[PDB]
Amino acid sequence: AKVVDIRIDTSAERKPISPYIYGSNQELDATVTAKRFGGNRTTGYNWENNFSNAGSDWLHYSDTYLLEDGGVPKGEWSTPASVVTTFHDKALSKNVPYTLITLQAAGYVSADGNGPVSQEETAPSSRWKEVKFEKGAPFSLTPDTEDDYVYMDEFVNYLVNKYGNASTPTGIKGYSIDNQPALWSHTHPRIHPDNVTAKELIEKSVALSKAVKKVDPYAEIFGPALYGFAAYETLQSAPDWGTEGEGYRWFIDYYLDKMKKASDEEGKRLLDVLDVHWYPEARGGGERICFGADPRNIETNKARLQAPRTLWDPTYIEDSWIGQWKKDFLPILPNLLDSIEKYYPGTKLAITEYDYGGGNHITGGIAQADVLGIFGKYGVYLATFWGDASNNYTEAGINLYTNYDGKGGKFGDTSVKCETSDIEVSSAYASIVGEDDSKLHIILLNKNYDQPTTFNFSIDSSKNYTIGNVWAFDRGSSNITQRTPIVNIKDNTFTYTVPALTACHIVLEA
Ligand SMILES: OC[C@H]1O[C@@H](O[C@H]2[C@H](O)[C@@H](O)[C@H](O[C@H]3[C@H](O)[C@@H](O)[C@H](O[C@H]4[C@H](O)[C@@H](O)[C@H](O[C@H]5[C@H](O)[C@@H](O)[C@H](O[C@H]6[C@H](O)[C@@H](O)[C@H](O[C@H]7[C@H](O)[C@@H](O)[C@H](O[C@H]8[C@H](O)[C@@H](O)[C@H](O)O[C@@H]8CO)O[C@@H]7CO)O[C@@H]6CO)O[C@@H]5CO)O[C@@H]4CO)O[C@@H]3CO)O[C@@H]2CO)[C@H](O)[C@@H](O)[C@@H]1O
Ligand SMILES: [Ca+2]
Ligand SMILES: [Cl-]
Ligand SMILES: [Zn+2]
Repeated sequence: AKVVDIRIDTSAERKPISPYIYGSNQELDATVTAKRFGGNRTTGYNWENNFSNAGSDWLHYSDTYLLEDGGVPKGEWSTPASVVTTFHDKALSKNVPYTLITLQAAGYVSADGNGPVSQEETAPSSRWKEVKFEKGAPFSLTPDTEDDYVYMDEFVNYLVNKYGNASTPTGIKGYSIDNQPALWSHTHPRIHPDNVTAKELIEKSVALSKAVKKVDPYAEIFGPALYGFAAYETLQSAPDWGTEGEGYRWFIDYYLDKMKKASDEEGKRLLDVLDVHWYPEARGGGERICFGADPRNIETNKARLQAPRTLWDPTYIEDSWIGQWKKDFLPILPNLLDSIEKYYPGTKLAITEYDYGGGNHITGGIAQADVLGIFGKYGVYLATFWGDASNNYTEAGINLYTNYDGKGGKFGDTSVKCETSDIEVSSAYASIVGEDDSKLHIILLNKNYDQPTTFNFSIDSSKNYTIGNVWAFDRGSSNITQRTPIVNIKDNTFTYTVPALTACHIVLEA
């Protein structure tokens, strides 16, 4: 019999949970609170004609994938930024509060959709148009597809026009400075063959932020969208990190420091959100927990259930080069947040890309649930998952927070102290709505693989809870079903045993 005590103090550690941590990049069979238009294809995207390059993902084709994959109407395929408007209309039509858009920064964008771009056609060539941030002239809601340029600030304008600015309801709140620059020369060699440098990146960002913050002072700028650890530390061995990184624990500090400095010189904040991508290197059972990992492998599934700990748990060492050789930077969330504090306070933090694998397995769903619990508890501002609708259990973890009863029910927005006696076998997050603890929401995850877990809840609230309804999903179905309610609460205390590998959302009320 595995017994664990859960302790909650509805009046301690009260912190708001950003509503934007529950987002996605792809369209999911779930309720998400933010949609991001980013990733490899977005780097060479041309708003004037909607053409883009698959880069190395696929023979360097310039084509209409984004119009196809986006579900755009062939009528609009020629309409400027149709791809992005279609993207935002769909978003708005689902009452999704936040739309992040990626702006082109690598330097060039598809001039056509004629297909393959020969190495000989490496930019600049007739296959591309040169991207420029500021137009230095009057914008036109009818861009000139014939010139040799594409203006980013004019791009925002076309948008801020159609939807109003970032302060308006229907407006687009965020803009990202491209996608994974440290990998530009790997993913888009036909656009930026040389390895981006620390100076170049900082320089282009500042340029782009200003260009944009003059078309919409209220818009939020995300950056740099680093693909993974290597870019966090040295911008993937940037050619000038040796000189630039002088006296910097890692590139993250450097970026935050220079963006800050630049912001002081400009007289206004240029960096709104530090944006990084996080794909667990956490290994188990021979393979990595994500990127095509086999759910038959019980050892990897078990490694996945513990992987989330790397985000906050200072006592957890995952099996990976990062756990093995990067302990000075783990847990990663505290370190990233810790860095924001030293070189640019007030700066938000977003994990615009992440996937813990097992998307169609119970553990994929518990990990996702646990990850979402961590983002809210540590102040993450926005998070958009990467993966499609086949990930039924991942979609399950998200709904546990955004729509657990199928009718719009959701986790509270104010996190409260909530401790577990055994973090290895379980996880628990608790919240209330605003400053009112009349209803205490609790996410309770039983990581015990094949044996049940009994939980002893002792809550310290101003209210007396007499009932506790339950919703949950498990190895039985990725569908969240209501369960028998808790009714024997004595002085805000009860015992609830939960089946193996189960994720539930409890809701207590007086
Ligand atoms: O096909 C359908 C349509 O597709 C369309 O295009 C799609 C794509 O299909 C879709 O995938 C894409 O979605 C993308 C998204 O757009 C991207 O944002 C991103 O994709 C990225 C990944 O994020 C990225 O990870 C991946 O490659 C990574 C890889 O994942 C990493 O694992 C790897 O990391 C390396 C690391 O660099 C290396 O250094 C490390 O080993 C070192 C370690 O770094 C070092 O520190 C350590 O040092 C120790 C040392 O070991 C020790 O001895 C000594 O004593 O101490 C020192 C420390 O002091 O040593 C170790 C070695 O021991 O190893 C790791 C790997 O294990 O890096 C690579 C990159 O290089 O790349 C992709 C992009 O290519 O996410 C999504 C994909 O997941 O969306 C597209 C559309 O937008 C087409 O357009 C259509 O046409 C198609 O139809
Ligand atoms: Ca043009
Ligand atoms: Cl990067
Ligand atoms: Zn699905």
